[PDB]
Amino acid sequence: DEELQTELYEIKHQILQTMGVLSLQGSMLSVGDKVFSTNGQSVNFDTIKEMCTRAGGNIAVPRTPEENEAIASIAKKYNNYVYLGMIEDQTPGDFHYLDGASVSYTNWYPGEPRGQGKEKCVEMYTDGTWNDRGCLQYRLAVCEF
Amino acid sequence: DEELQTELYEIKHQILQTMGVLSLQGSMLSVGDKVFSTNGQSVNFDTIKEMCTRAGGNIAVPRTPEENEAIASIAKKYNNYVYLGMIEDQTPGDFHYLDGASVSYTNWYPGEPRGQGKEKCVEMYTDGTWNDRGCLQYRLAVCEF
Amino acid sequence: DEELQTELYEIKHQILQTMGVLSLQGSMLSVGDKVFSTNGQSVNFDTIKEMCTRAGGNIAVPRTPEENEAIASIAKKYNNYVYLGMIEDQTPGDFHYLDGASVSYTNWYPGEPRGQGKEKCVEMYTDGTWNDRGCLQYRLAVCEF
Ligand SMILES: OC[C@H]1O[C@H](O)[C@@H](O)[C@@H](O)[C@@H]1O
Ligand SMILES: OC[C@H]1O[C@H](O)[C@@H](O)[C@@H](O)[C@@H]1O
Ligand SMILES: OC[C@H]1O[C@H](O)[C@@H](O)[C@@H](O)[C@@H]1O
Ligand SMILES: [Ca+2]
Ligand SMILES: [Ca+2]
Ligand SMILES: [Ca+2]
Ligand code: NA
Ligand code: NA
Ligand code: NA
Repeated sequence: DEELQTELYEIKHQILQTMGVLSLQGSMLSVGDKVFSTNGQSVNFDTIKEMCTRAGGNIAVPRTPEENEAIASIAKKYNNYVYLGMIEDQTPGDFHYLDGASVSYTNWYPGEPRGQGKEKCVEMYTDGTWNDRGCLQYRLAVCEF
Repeated sequence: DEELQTELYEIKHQILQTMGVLSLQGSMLSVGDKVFSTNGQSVNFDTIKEMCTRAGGNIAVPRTPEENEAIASIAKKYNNYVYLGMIEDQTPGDFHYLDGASVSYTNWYPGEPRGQGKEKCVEMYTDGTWNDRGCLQYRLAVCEF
Repeated sequence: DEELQTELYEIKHQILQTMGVLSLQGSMLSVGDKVFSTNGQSVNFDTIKEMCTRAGGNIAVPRTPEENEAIASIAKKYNNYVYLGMIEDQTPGDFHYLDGASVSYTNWYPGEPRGQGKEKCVEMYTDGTWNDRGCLQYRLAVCEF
């Protein structure tokens, strides 16, 4: 319908406005079709997953250098490491996304991972590099939508 | 159209993202299809209605236990009673929503209401129970959209 | 489709909810189909344009008295002048929007503009009136979407 087109125009405009306000005020970061945001809290891995899922999203995980840089900027902004959305396989050294798929893009800090299976989780340093670590530390909660 | 379907997908995704960010940061609470939010201000009944209507919403009113609990959490978060969207009928003891319909769900604190017609408004204690009270007190402004 | 209509209803409702929350909390101001918002930062003209464009919007510019009043309220809220989206033509005294079109609506403070071509930018005083000024001062960044 000619009216359907105009209705969609207004809808898209309003979305742009709301997303623009959130972006301008630093409430969220947009990279491609992914949106990253934090509540500023520092809690453990399980708690982060819960906070994100409750908000309708998921604990963040970078799959491209650009996405990695975005999360890194948030970690730097709050000066704290960030737990990423991935866990170690049965075979130490190998990690998978929470959906089970094997991790593709990686940005390990030189020498990592080397937890020998004792560090199932992955944290991001403020410079963007990763380190396998235990899952009970308090880390900045960053979600992706 | 095949293009209409994809366009709608993106629109729905963006809405999820914006709602997710607002939710994650505690800017609003979602219960079913209703959204509750506050500006943190404590003013009287008439002022609250104005603030909500100006924002495109209405002074909040719970119609289910779950909705009641949501508003109660906000009242507890700011440690202040909340005026609800309802007023006393001509017949003391009977209350109606601002649209005129008789109140169905209620959660009166034991013994309430007992203002004998001198307390036309309804405030929510931080534990979620209600009390009929005058409309000139300063209460947390909670709106529903 | 009957389903397309219902899907659109929900979409429009959600947008109203998100816009309502942003409005209630003072994150943005809505005037007609235009949305104004600020990140609270005070920087020069070029920096403001960049901040706005990066957020998906543009440095604000009022085209009606109502739009002017909205921006003025933000300037007053933060107690700081606001750079507007317009620059002086080659012919001193004449200004155009950043798209090149000649400025229509104006609200110059009595006597302005009188920079004689040395003040290419336009700033808004907290009372809403304008003054042509250099573009290197630090002014409140207000964007429109
Ligand atoms: O605290 C654990 C942490 O300590 C150091 O940073 C390194 O040995 C890391 O590989 C290890 O994960
Ligand atoms: O301040 C008025 C308020 O006082 C007490 O809380 C009770 O008597 C309530 O029923 C009444 O509404
Ligand atoms: O600082 C420059 C500024 O000074 C005064 O406010 C007036 O002369 C203005 O016209 C001029 O733009
Ligand atoms: Ca390690
Ligand atoms: Ca009472
Ligand atoms: Ca001047
Ligand atoms: Na390990
Ligand atoms: Na009463
Ligand atoms: Na000039």
